[PDB]
Amino acid sequence: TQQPIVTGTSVISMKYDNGVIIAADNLGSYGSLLRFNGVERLIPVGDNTVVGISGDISDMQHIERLLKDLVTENAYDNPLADAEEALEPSYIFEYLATVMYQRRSKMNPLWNAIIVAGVQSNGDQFLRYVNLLGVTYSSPTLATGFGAHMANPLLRKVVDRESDIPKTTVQVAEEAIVNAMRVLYYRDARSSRNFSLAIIDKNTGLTFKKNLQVENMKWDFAKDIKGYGTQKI
Amino acid sequence: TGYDLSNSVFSPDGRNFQVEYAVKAVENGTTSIGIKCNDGVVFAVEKLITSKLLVPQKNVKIQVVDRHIGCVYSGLIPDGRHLVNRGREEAASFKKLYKTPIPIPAFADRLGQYVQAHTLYNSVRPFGVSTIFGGVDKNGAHLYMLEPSGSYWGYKGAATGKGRQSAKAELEKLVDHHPEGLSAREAVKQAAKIIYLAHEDNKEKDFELEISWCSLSETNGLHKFVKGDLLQEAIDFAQKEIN
Repeated sequence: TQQPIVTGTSVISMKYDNGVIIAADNLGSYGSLLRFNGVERLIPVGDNTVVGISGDISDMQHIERLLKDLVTENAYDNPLADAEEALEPSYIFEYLATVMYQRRSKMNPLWNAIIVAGVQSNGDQFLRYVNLLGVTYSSPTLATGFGAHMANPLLRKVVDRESDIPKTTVQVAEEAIVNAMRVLYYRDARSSRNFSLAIIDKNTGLTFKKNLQVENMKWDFAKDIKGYGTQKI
Repeated sequence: TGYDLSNSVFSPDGRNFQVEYAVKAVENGTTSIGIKCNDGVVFAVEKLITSKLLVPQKNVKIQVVDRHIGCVYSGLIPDGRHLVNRGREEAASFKKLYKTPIPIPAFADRLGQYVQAHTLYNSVRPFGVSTIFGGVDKNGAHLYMLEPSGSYWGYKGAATGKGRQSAKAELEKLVDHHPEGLSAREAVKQAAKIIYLAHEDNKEKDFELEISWCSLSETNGLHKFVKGDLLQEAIDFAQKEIN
C-alpha cells in the first residue's frame, strides 16, 4: 500500500477503419502543483504498439523499463524478432495485465491506469485497458480518469458500436481525439495544453506526433460574464 | 596420482588437470573466430552439416547479449548457452542499477568471475567452452576471448576450436598488413575467408557459414546477423580466395 505522488492525468483512445489512435498530455502533477511540463506518457513498443499510461509517474517509469527489457528479452535467440516472432499488442497487454493483478494481489499495486493501443499481425485493431486492480476491458473507445467522463461521450458519437468502425476514417478519428483533448484542457484542473498523439495504422504504420498544442479555443464570451447574479458591471 | 580425478585440486605442478581436460573438449569443437575492426567487431563460426536433413540457416549458434554484445563459442554447445544465459542476467542487473548498457570490459569480468568460480569446488565441473565475445560501448570497440580456467584477455583477432592454428595464422597476417586498421565490411569478407581456410581441418563433412557483427557506422553499435546479399557477397569472396 502506498499513495501516488507525481501523477499523470487522462489517456484517451479510439479505433478507426484501418487502425487505432491514442493520446495523452505532457504533464506530471505534484498534487495541485503543475510540477513537470515535459513528461512523455505514450511509450511505443516496436512499430505496432503504443502503451499510454496515467497515474503514478514513478510506477510509469518502472513499467517503461519493464517494456524496454521485454523487447531485449524477445530478441534473445530469436532470428524472427523483427518479423513473425515480433512482440504483438496482445502479448504486451497480457504481460502488463498479469503484472498489475499480481501486484494488487500482494497489496502493493502499481498505481496506474493503462491503455495498450496497437495493430496485430493479421491487421486487426487492438485496444484494451488495465488498471491498478487488474481490471481489464475493451471497447471501440477507451479513456482513463477524467477522459472516461468527458472524452468517451464525444468519441462514442463517432463510434457508438462495432459496426461504426469501418465507416470511420483516420481524419475523422484524429479530429475527434484533438477536440476531446481541448475539452479536457477547459475542464480538468490537472491537465496541460501540450500533448502527444500516436496513430498506429495497418497500412502506414506507426506515426508518433510530439509537441502538439490545444488550439482554436473559445474564451471571448468571458468578457460578457460579470458578477454571479445581480452585478451589472 | 589421482590429482586429475577431482576439480579444484592442485597437482604437484600447481595445475588443475580438470580445467586442462575441459580445454580438450574445446579443441574437439568446431572453429569460431572474432575480428576487431575500426569501429566494431565481427564474429564468425563453422557449422558442420552432419546430414542433408538439417534445415539450412535454422540451427543458429551465435548469440546476442543485451542489444550490443555478440557471443560465439566452441566446445560443448549447452555449456556455452548456460554461460550466455548468465551473461544476460549480469547485463540486465547492471543496466537495472546503473542505467547505461554494460561496458564490454565490465561484461568480460562478469563472465570471467563466473567461469573462474567453477574451478573453485569439486561439486562442479569446469566449462567445456572457449567463448569469443565483444561489441561497441562508450569507449569504442572491444573483442575478448575467455577460456575454461576463467582466463580472458582483449584481442585484435581471436580464434578457437579445431581449426584455431590455421585461423590464428591468417589473423596474424591481417594485423601486420593493416596497422592503421580494418573496416567493418572488410572484416566480414575476411571472416568468411578465415572460416573457409580453417575448414581444411574439418574437411570430411561440408559446412555452413554464419557471420554476425557490431559496428558504430554499419549497425548503429547494435549486434546484427549478416544475411542475404551481404552474406552471399562474403561467401563468394571466400570461395574465390580458396580457388
